[PDB]
Amino acid sequence: GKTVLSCRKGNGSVYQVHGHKRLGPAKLRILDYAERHGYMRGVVKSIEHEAGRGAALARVEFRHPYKFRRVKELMVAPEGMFTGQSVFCGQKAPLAIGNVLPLGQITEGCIVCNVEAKPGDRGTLARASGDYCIIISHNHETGRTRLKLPSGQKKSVPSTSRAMIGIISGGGRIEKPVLKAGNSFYRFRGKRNCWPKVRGVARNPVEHPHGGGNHQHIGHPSTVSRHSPPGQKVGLIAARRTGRIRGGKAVKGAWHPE
Amino acid sequence: AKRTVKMGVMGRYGTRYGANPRKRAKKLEVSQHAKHFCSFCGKFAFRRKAVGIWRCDGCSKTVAGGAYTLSTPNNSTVRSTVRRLRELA
RNA sequence: CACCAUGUUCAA
RNA sequence: GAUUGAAAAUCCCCA
RNA sequence: CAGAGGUGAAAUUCUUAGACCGCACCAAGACGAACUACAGCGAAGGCAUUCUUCAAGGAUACCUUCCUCAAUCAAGAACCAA
RNA sequence: AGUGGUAAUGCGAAACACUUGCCAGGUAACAAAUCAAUCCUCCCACGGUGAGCUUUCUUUUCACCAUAAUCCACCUUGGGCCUUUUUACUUCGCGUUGUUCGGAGCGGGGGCUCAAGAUUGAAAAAUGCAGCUCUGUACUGUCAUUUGUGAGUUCUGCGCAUUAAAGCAAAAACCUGGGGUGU
RNA sequence: CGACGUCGCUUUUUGAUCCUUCGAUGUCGGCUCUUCCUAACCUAGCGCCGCAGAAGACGCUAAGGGUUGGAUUGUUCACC
RNA sequence: GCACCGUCUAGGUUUGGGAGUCCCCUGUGGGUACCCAACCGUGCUGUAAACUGAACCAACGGGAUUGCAGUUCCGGAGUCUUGUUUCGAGACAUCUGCCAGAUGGGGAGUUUGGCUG
RNA sequence: CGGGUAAACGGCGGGAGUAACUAUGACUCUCUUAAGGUAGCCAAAUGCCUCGUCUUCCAAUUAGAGACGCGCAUGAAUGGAUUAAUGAGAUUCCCUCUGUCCCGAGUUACUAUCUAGCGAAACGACAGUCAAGGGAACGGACUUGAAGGGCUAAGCGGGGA
RNA sequence: CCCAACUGCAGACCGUACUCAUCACCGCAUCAGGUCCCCAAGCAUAGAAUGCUCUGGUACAUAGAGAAAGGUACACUCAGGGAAGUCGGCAAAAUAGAUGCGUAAGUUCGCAAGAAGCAUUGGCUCUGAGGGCAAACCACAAAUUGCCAACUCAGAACUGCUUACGGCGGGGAAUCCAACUGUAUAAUUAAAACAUAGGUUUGU
RNA sequence: CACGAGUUGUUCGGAAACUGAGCACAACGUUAUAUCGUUUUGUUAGGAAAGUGAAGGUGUGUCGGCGGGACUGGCCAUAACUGAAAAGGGGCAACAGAGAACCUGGGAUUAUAUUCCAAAAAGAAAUUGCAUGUGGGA
RNA sequence: CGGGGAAACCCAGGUGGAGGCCUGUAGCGAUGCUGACGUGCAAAUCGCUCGUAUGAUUUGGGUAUCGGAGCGAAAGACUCA
Ligand SMILES: NC[C@@H]1O[C@H](O[C@H]2[C@@H](O)[C@H](O[C@@H]3[C@@H](O)[C@H](N)C[C@H](N)[C@H]3O[C@H]3O[C@H](CO)[C@@H](O)[C@H](O)[C@H]3N)O[C@@H]2CO)[C@H](N)[C@@H](O)[C@@H]1O
Ligand SMILES: NC[C@@H]1O[C@H](O[C@H]2[C@@H](O)[C@H](O[C@@H]3[C@@H](O)[C@H](N)C[C@H](N)[C@H]3O[C@H]3O[C@H](CO)[C@@H](O)[C@H](O)[C@H]3N)O[C@@H]2CO)[C@H](N)[C@@H](O)[C@@H]1O
Ligand SMILES: [K+]
Ligand SMILES: [K+]
Ligand SMILES: [K+]
Ligand SMILES: [K+]
Ligand SMILES: [K+]
Ligand SMILES: [K+]
Ligand SMILES: [K+]
Ligand SMILES: [K+]
Ligand SMILES: [K+]
Ligand SMILES: [Mg+2]
Ligand SMILES: [Mg+2]
Ligand SMILES: [Mg+2]
Ligand SMILES: [Mg+2]
Ligand SMILES: [Mg+2]
Ligand SMILES: [Mg+2]
Ligand SMILES: [Mg+2]
Ligand SMILES: [Mg+2]
Ligand SMILES: [Mg+2]
Ligand SMILES: [Mg+2]
Ligand SMILES: [Mg+2]
Ligand SMILES: [Mg+2]
Ligand SMILES: [Mg+2]
Ligand SMILES: [Mg+2]
Ligand SMILES: [Mg+2]
Ligand SMILES: [Mg+2]
Ligand SMILES: [Mg+2]
Ligand SMILES: [Mg+2]
Ligand SMILES: [Mg+2]
Ligand SMILES: [Mg+2]
Ligand SMILES: [Mg+2]
Ligand SMILES: [Mg+2]
Ligand SMILES: [Mg+2]
Ligand SMILES: [Mg+2]
Ligand SMILES: [Mg+2]
Ligand SMILES: [Mg+2]
Ligand SMILES: [Mg+2]
Ligand SMILES: [Mg+2]
Ligand SMILES: [Mg+2]
Ligand SMILES: [Mg+2]
Ligand SMILES: [Mg+2]
Ligand SMILES: [Mg+2]
Ligand SMILES: [Mg+2]
Ligand SMILES: [Mg+2]
Ligand SMILES: [Mg+2]
Ligand SMILES: [Mg+2]
Ligand SMILES: [Mg+2]
Ligand SMILES: [Mg+2]
Ligand SMILES: [Mg+2]
Ligand SMILES: [Mg+2]
Ligand SMILES: [Mg+2]
Ligand SMILES: [Mg+2]
Ligand SMILES: [Mg+2]
Ligand SMILES: [Mg+2]
Ligand SMILES: [Mg+2]
Ligand SMILES: [Mg+2]
Ligand SMILES: [Mg+2]
Ligand SMILES: [Mg+2]
Ligand SMILES: [Mg+2]
Ligand SMILES: [Mg+2]
Ligand SMILES: [Mg+2]
Ligand SMILES: [Mg+2]
Ligand SMILES: [Mg+2]
Ligand SMILES: [Mg+2]
Ligand SMILES: [Mg+2]
Ligand SMILES: [Mg+2]
Ligand SMILES: [Mg+2]
Ligand SMILES: [Mg+2]
Ligand SMILES: [Mg+2]
Ligand SMILES: [Mg+2]
Ligand SMILES: [Mg+2]
Ligand SMILES: [Mg+2]
Ligand SMILES: [Mg+2]
Ligand SMILES: [Mg+2]
Ligand SMILES: [Mg+2]
Ligand SMILES: [Mg+2]
Ligand SMILES: [Mg+2]
Ligand SMILES: [Mg+2]
Ligand SMILES: [Mg+2]
Ligand SMILES: [Mg+2]
Ligand SMILES: [Mg+2]
Ligand SMILES: [Mg+2]
Ligand SMILES: [Mg+2]
Ligand SMILES: [Mg+2]
Ligand SMILES: [Mg+2]
Ligand SMILES: [Mg+2]
Ligand SMILES: [Mg+2]
Ligand SMILES: [Mg+2]
Ligand SMILES: [Mg+2]
Ligand SMILES: [Mg+2]
Ligand SMILES: [Mg+2]
Ligand code: NA
Ligand code: NA
Ligand code: NA
Ligand code: NA
Ligand code: NA
Ligand code: NA
Ligand code: NA
Ligand code: NA
Ligand code: NA
Ligand code: NA
Ligand code: NA
Ligand SMILES: [Zn+2]
Repeated sequence: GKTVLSCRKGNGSVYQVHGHKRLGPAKLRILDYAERHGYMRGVVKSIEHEAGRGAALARVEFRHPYKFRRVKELMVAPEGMFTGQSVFCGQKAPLAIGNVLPLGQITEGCIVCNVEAKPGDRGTLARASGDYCIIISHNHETGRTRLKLPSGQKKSVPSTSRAMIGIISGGGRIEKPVLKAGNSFYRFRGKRNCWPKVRGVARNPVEHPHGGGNHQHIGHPSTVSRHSPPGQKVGLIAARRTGRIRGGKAVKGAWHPE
Repeated sequence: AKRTVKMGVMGRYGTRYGANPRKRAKKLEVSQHAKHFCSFCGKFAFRRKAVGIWRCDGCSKTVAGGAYTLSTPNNSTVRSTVRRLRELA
């Protein structure tokens, strides 16, 4: 046999990110002394689009806390961010859309985005267009905050981890039918080399477990074990269930009783 | 005079892609190409310049909101909630 | 509150 | 013929 | 701790891997009991916890205004439980 | 140790000078279609020089009629802006071929500025080309010495500028300012 | 014409066999074209009949000459 | 047991004490309204709806060598370190090696009788 | 061992009787599965029988179309059915058109053909007229007969298995 | 020491011929194959279609003689019939531009559609229409007066055809398959295969 | 085939001297063995990779100002003691991207020319680097 | 810009220039003749004809990914006949 396509992509090569024309990683500003004790006020200078990202990006200009210069951070703009808006970031920042506050300072039931999974990680959750997290509750005894992630899972994080008030801009993108293969071609131009997609049954058996046969068919069950080696782990990986879901979509992902 | 009975802007696609996919795309396409009210400057001059990016031809303000409309209903709900929670504090 | 289905055609 | 008020029905190639 | 459920009687079902039952909670989606009436409101369909709000609507009151501006209606329009 | 203009913004012979201590912007730096379109090309009229044809026609046919950079001085078109008048939109006006615009300042008057040209000279006839004259010279005197509301042409007007779930490289180098120095 | 039986011929069918060919003999049908065979369809003669005539059956000598156009099917074949 | 290491504060509230409105003309310019203690607070000069200003290379005040300029330091800009850059986790695995097992056509090697009209 | 899961792989029955002519079987009995093929669709690019049967198309149709369904062995994201537009895709008929054909004829350029110059390859046991006979069962050599004067040019595809 | 207008001196290194192809590169070769960029005239015409032409380039690609059969062709024609040929309309024929009229079933309302069909077209001599430019607070037929460029369309009379360059769709009624545009076995398979948007499921 | 000749640049192309998709020296780690890996998401390496230098103190020279060529507050250059500030090593990769100061005329060739032309350079320019003098300031 | 209408809205003329839209060059391909050639011009070419030709478009240079591996809109295609 030969290496399966899913294994080949792990080598990198021609399947890596088309990072040219991207503006750079989008993040909150560094959790410095000013954020931990007071606040830093910035100004939104531009709202920009980056190839491969549905959400709009905001360039926010701050003064350097220690030097005579400016910083010009780049963040994922929440819905409603506008040029000239004042962005407040810190412990003492007021509760308003676009401001960055510690989670412990944000009232329960609020809608947040750009949530730090770890304090100081500069935003790792609720970043894709139209997504948000919901603050469930605060637990001061352990200093944790419970959140509802966009996928539906509930996650506890330290209350010093920051979040941005609002929802990610650009929501509703997936509601418009593509209607053309060419539009998908342009969609994936800025992301990576992963389109078009050839079905495994259309390939030959040398390069895919589903290949071959005098009829186009998978001759074995497509649910494969979690422990299957690469090259054999294709199809529905470790599926707890299959078939059309009826009577309610359960929350996907791993089960965390905590 | 009217040039199409019901297709409207989708008539550039001819007979392709199906009626229902055309209808669903049309609602969002009209919205994304339409002029939207600007709360600043009080004009109907907001136009999209990229997915999620809107610039007002009147006051030149740029606002990040909505893939195909200036503001999504979820954002309106979030705006009221944040204002209410801010008053509560 | 277990289970009760049916009655050939005219005409007295 | 039995019964009936009269009847039904019933009985007495290769490639 | 040994049954529970369900029925005319049963069985499908749940249960020592602790069901049913008991207490205080938590989550989520519906619903707004009794009060509820030959009672109210609405053009009909319909409408029932509280508080804060946004436009209405009828009736009543008037020595206000006005001056026939009305009634009913093919076509046409809007609404319409499940 | 700059200076004028109500303003848009103007002024250069060397104090309007130094700024890689530092800071901030700009140039470099990118983009459809429609419509106008540059240099040049082609075609028409116009007039010279030579050549072709001329039983018969043809005030004819053909060729040519060129001005490189670098500079000086300073009417047309398009854009941005300033000042003035704003009683500019009550059952409105300006403008494009074209999907616009205006009390967040339209139109009218008068101005400032930018971008393309046009024009004036210096360069520059001393050059180039053709014809022709005379005397054996690759000799020598001399004469010729522009019009188009035509058709093309992406230079340009032209971008926060194209379909877009597509939104269209970067840097060196350079420019200007903020501060400070001069003080 | 010929049951029950019985004796043959033919190689225009299939089968049986594996002698020749696996350092290869191009494997279906049609088209085209020539020739040969006779167990004779037509054509030339001749017997015989349950041969009146007409139309036919059977048989003899004879292969000189002739033996088609089309629909469906790749078809040979089949059918119209 | 006692003492030493061991020291200070924005702001908020309430307890004691001392001690200095004026020029020019109704208006303008300049300036004064303090210090300490106790409790809370914990390092705290700015924002509580958001539409785009500017912030550097110290002013100033003290202690020594009237006012002024020099050379020093010290404040302005608190002090300290049984020490960890900070945060999160934490003696488990999200870690490291070994031993042991299960799974494992993802992959390797090999095999897949004979007689035979 | 105990649960879940088919838009996971996949799967989705047989026999007997029965209605006042006859036939047919709404109906009934019985054996049995994890479930016994539902909505649809079809002699379909899926039907062995098969050139199925009916209708239509032609003078004549193993073809085409429309129906029928005992479906050797149709069938639902192993996707079922339908489908305007689109297609160098597979099929049938009609109009137009014609040398495709009845049935062949004439013309042209370049060849072949002849010449000047130039000048190969494949192939080559030896060779090269037939009939029959035997033979390794299909001879150019052998047996017996019949032919055969020698050397050349252009063709041709019977043989040289 | 900083400037302005001059001026004086000095401005190093490598590449530079020729070719870029029906002979200079690759394909064994001066091989009808392959190979990126710039400049691109006149006429007809919608024109970078196609035909011919000034400038530039060229007659280089073995030739001569010359109606045998049979061939090849980026060559034609054929009376009467018209697919009877053939597995099969293969091949060929046919349709043809522009303008006006007219156009069925079906349909996702966009199409189907150039559906199908009918008619006109030359030459010549005229007529009409479509403009630019310039000029003496009321209202004022500059609602006329001159001069002029570049073209198009329409309508008439007369007079022709041998239907006559090039270039340029045949059409209709149905069945099967794939939605469509695309991709794809370089050198026998271009399709119904792959992709596609859409739909669903899984892991996180 | 033989012999003899031809390619002339301050401005044209490249380089000196930009970044791009990328490459991988150092550094570190790995491997029995480096002939392996990391090395642009602002960016090497547990990582001390800056030799550069603002304001100053010390001498020389060029100056403006006062007082009596020199003498002191003040300016600017020249060498030396410190010492603000600068985080992220060294390079390659575009002859179509960025960048780039020259144009015509010619009788100047058998062949090179925006490359050759010499005092009437046929000539007209542009742009560098150092200098002198003139003039204006310090 | 007109024409209807009580209203909601509808009808007609022009302007405009959209499309993995159509005809058709260059370009990029390769259907049929099962044509030519088949010791060829050619170890895949030639002719007519044909697909497409504003896009999932064609192309230069540079750069990146290979040998039980690379790459593949998937033909076991392609990785110097
Ligand atoms: N350290 C060796 C490297 O491990 C990598 O692979 C390792 C990881 O993929 C994987 O590590 C997993 C980790 O994914 C997962 N998130 C957690 C799990 N505990 C780890 O497991 C590993 O680490 C633990 C240490 O406690 C060991 O006990 C265990 O044996 C080991 N398999 O286990 C593999 C074996 O260690 C490389 N693929 C491999 O080539 C290389 O050998
Ligand atoms: N609704 C589903 C139920 O199943 C029934 O199914 C019926 C049929 O579909 C089925 O019969 C089979 C079927 O299994 C199979 N898949 C196809 C076969 N052709 C059918 O056969 C049936 O249908 C054809 C057509 O009319 C008849 O000619 C035939 O006589 C009849 N036996 O079995 C039942 C025969 O009575 C009916 N669809 C319907 O009446 C009933 O409600
Ligand atoms: K092991
Ligand atoms: K295995
Ligand atoms: K089946
Ligand atoms: K098409
Ligand atoms: K013999
Ligand atoms: K002829
Ligand atoms: K319809
Ligand atoms: K394919
Ligand atoms: K491909
Ligand atoms: Mg990458
Ligand atoms: Mg696919
Ligand atoms: Mg395949
Ligand atoms: Mg396999
Ligand atoms: Mg398979
Ligand atoms: Mg399939
Ligand atoms: Mg399948
Ligand atoms: Mg009764
Ligand atoms: Mg109640
Ligand atoms: Mg009424
Ligand atoms: Mg309902
Ligand atoms: Mg720009
Ligand atoms: Mg660029
Ligand atoms: Mg107005
Ligand atoms: Mg343009
Ligand atoms: Mg017998
Ligand atoms: Mg044998
Ligand atoms: Mg053999
Ligand atoms: Mg042999
Ligand atoms: Mg043979
Ligand atoms: Mg005989
Ligand atoms: Mg005979
Ligand atoms: Mg004979
Ligand atoms: Mg720690
Ligand atoms: Mg194996
Ligand atoms: Mg054997
Ligand atoms: Mg009976
Ligand atoms: Mg059942
Ligand atoms: Mg069937
Ligand atoms: Mg069939
Ligand atoms: Mg037929
Ligand atoms: Mg049928
Ligand atoms: Mg199913
Ligand atoms: Mg199937
Ligand atoms: Mg096709
Ligand atoms: Mg031999
Ligand atoms: Mg013989
Ligand atoms: Mg022999
Ligand atoms: Mg032969
Ligand atoms: Mg040269
Ligand atoms: Mg040269
Ligand atoms: Mg060339
Ligand atoms: Mg060649
Ligand atoms: Mg070679
Ligand atoms: Mg013309
Ligand atoms: Mg041409
Ligand atoms: Mg032409
Ligand atoms: Mg030649
Ligand atoms: Mg030749
Ligand atoms: Mg004929
Ligand atoms: Mg006919
Ligand atoms: Mg036929
Ligand atoms: Mg026939
Ligand atoms: Mg026939
Ligand atoms: Mg046939
Ligand atoms: Mg044909
Ligand atoms: Mg119709
Ligand atoms: Mg298709
Ligand atoms: Mg289909
Ligand atoms: Mg196409
Ligand atoms: Mg296609
Ligand atoms: Mg092939
Ligand atoms: Mg093929
Ligand atoms: Mg092919
Ligand atoms: Mg030589
Ligand atoms: Mg790079
Ligand atoms: Mg990296
Ligand atoms: Mg590091
Ligand atoms: Mg370089
Ligand atoms: Mg360049
Ligand atoms: Mg240069
Ligand atoms: Mg010249
Ligand atoms: Mg000359
Ligand atoms: Mg030359
Ligand atoms: Mg197209
Ligand atoms: Mg096309
Ligand atoms: Mg190519
Ligand atoms: Mg052939
Ligand atoms: Mg041949
Ligand atoms: Mg031949
Ligand atoms: Mg295969
Ligand atoms: Na199977
Ligand atoms: Na319990
Ligand atoms: Na004005
Ligand atoms: Na044999
Ligand atoms: Na006879
Ligand atoms: Na049957
Ligand atoms: Na024999
Ligand atoms: Na030589
Ligand atoms: Na010179
Ligand atoms: Na080409
Ligand atoms: Na590898
Ligand atoms: Zn606005």
